[PDB]
Amino acid sequence: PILEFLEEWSMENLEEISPAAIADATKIFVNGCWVGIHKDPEQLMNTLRKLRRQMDIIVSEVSMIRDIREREIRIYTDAGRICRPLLIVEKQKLLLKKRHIDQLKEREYNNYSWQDLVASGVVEYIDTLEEETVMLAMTPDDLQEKEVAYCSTYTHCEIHPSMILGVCASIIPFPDHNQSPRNTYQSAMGKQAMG
Amino acid sequence: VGIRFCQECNNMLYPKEDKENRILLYACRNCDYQQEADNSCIYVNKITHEVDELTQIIADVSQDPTLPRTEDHPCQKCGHKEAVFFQSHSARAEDAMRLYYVCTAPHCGHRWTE
Amino acid sequence: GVKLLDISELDMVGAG
Amino acid sequence: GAKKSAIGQRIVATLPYIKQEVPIIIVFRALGFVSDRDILEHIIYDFEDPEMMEMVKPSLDEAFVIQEQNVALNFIGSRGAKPGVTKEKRIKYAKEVLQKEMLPHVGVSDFCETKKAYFLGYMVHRLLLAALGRRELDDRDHYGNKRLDLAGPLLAFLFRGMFKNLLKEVRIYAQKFIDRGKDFNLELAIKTRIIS
Amino acid sequence: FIQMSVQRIVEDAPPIDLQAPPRYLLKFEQIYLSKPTHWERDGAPSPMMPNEARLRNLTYSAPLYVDITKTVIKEGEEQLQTQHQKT
Amino acid sequence: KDILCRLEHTTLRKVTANTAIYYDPNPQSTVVAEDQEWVNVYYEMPDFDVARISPWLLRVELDRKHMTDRKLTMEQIAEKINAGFGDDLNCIFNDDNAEKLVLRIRIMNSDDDDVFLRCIESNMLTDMTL
Amino acid sequence: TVINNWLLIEGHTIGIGDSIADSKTYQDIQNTIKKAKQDVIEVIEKAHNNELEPTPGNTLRQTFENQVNRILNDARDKTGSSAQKSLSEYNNFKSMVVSGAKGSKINISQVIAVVGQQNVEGKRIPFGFKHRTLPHFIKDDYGP
Ligand SMILES: [Zn+2]
Ligand SMILES: [Zn+2]
Repeated sequence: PILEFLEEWSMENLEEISPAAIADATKIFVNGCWVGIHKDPEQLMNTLRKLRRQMDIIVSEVSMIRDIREREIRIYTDAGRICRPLLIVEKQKLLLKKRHIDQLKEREYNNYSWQDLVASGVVEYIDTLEEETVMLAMTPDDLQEKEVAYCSTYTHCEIHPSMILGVCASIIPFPDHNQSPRNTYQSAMGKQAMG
Repeated sequence: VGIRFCQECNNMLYPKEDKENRILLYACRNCDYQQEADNSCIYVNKITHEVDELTQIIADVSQDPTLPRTEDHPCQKCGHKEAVFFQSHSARAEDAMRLYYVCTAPHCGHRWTE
Repeated sequence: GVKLLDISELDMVGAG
Repeated sequence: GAKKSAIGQRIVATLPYIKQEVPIIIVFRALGFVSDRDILEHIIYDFEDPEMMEMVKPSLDEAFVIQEQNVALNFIGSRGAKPGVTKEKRIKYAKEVLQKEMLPHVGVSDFCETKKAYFLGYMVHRLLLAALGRRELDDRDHYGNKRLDLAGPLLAFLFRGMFKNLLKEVRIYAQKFIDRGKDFNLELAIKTRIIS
Repeated sequence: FIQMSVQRIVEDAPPIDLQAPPRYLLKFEQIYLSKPTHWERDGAPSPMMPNEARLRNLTYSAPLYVDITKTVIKEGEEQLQTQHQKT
Repeated sequence: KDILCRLEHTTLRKVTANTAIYYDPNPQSTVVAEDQEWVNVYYEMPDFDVARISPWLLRVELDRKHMTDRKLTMEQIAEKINAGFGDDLNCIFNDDNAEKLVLRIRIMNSDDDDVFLRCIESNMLTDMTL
Repeated sequence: TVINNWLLIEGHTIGIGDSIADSKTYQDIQNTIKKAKQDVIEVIEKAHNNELEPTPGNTLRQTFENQVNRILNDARDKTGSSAQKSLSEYNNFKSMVVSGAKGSKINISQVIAVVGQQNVEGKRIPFGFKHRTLPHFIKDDYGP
């Protein structure tokens, strides 16, 4: 479906171009296979992110990475890629609003769940490759509030930093006050604990 | 510096000397095709390589959100205050923390260094 | 896609 | 020595099922691009950049003796894991290897050769950008370059081999009965255990 | 893996064709999975619950079936095509 | 620092900015206008050019910075080259008056003709020691 | 035997109060950290304007790294010294350190004042991402 959509758009297939046009255009890869080229990469990436965030032809786990410096758009769809959900940020504002929180408070007897959050285009799955092209806010409460500017262009925001931890390291109370080798030692001993 | 190709097989023209006239000719091998070589320079290599990065910088990096933006330096082609600044971060752009600057204004991909 | 079969459509050929 | 670097450092390519690295331009001519301009058009996209040209000069010079697709195919076939005793077998084997083993994700049909050529050009182009220091060397442990085979892909990996074994087994059974001139029952042909 | 990859692995496998004489062809088309089932000493299917598998040292597995189309050509410009369902 | 420079290995490539193989068939003339001046300063007296010098030219630029840092001067590099290659290479050098430290090299007038100079360049840049 | 039995009368512990410094000490540590960050920004600005000159024997990256590394090291040890001066005589960390029974002065400084620079293979944290240590920073950021 990705190839069909790009063919529907102005992506020029490699078979139908002279090599003279490759220098000033952006190469398009799909699962590492160079499909074709495209001459306006920015609006293309905007369209692809729009389709993914709406759960259109592009599914959520598909990852689009734009290397601007090298003029490449690599789209990945295969399995084995790791990703995680990040809240989408637009004009230094979360797309998450109080209405979504109210709907999630009545998660029961409303049939509003995480999948509707993804479908609403508020949270999206970002993989470690696409993280290189992401400017991420640690917490919305301060990192994107107006002040002496550090970065005024945030693309995503973490849900909670504590989710970087695994399973056995997340039962540590106050792990950020410990020496890290002892966090590791507890991550083993919790596996070894009786219960 | 110049690279030239044949007109019948489009293979690489190798420089050659006609000593009968003491003239340089960019001749095609395996095609007996010859041209008047007028570049008069057959090899060069910039071992110093102070090559410009503003040539290598692509203006589309103005669209990058992860890059730093500043108002300290307005553009010199449109006067736009905002500009994106970064380093070469490349070999033969040898070790130097200097900043190259790109005008953030669309349709003005002006590059400079301070 | 792979079809599912119910246990009543499994003939007793595995015993024969 | 004295003349090895006089031409300069060049680009070689090692392919699957070949016991010897082959020059890259030989591979391009084997794909069916004999004109140097046609090859460099797939390799270098900005012809106004002399540095890339000077990078690719000695690679062209090494492969200059070969100037035809059939000659390059014979060159590749002579260096194969099981070289053809005759030129026809060498060219056929090299053609099969380039058809099926060299960059199969690009394609396996012959008409994808152009795509393969472009991809191979891109590969060497990336190498040049590493040699000229215009792009950073990719980091092996950068986790974005990793994939995790879970129960799904792993069980698929096993099931492919086991299904191959099952089909080979039923082939042997059916051919046992066919060479004997009689018909075979399909149920007895299947050794279930080969999967189970 | 179950829903998609098994079907694709069987389908993209090469068709078998053999000769000594009559030509034979075989083709796998469609795949079926029952639920995890246990066959007793008499051979009676019953739904195997996983706890029984834990206790009795069984394997919590489900049987796999495939429709096999055999097309035999007896070098007379005829093709007899018989389809064994749920093999 | 003088002794440090005396023992630390310096090769030709360390002090060179760039090179270029020109053709320049008439050695009285130069393809580079700035070259012609001091080339004429070395060509009022014939120096192994009465017979036909090889009609190739290998022109190298030496970094003023590294030349001053290593306490190197124009003449002793030419002495080292002539020692390494005898009179097989006729070597001329610009007078030390500007940062453009130019050294011209040609094959002897008793003399591949062209890529042999490329071999000589690839040799001298790395293995030759100043 | 004798000292272990006298310790039942004396007794020895370690608690949160032994890791707490007065408000003045925290203000001093924060002022030291602010000064260190400000002069690191000064060094970065000198480097960006090509005003920083390389030392003999080191490239410009090495010169910059040496400058910022010594800056953060002196900041860390100054903060640790100030925290050590804030220790009371009843402070159990100091009791266990001066006796040599366990720990070191660096441990007290890390617990009280500043954990300090984190190093990988003897260098600051490298750019794993594209010119970044994490996605939460901007590219080409050499701050502490
Ligand atoms: Zn020709
Ligand atoms: Zn501008």
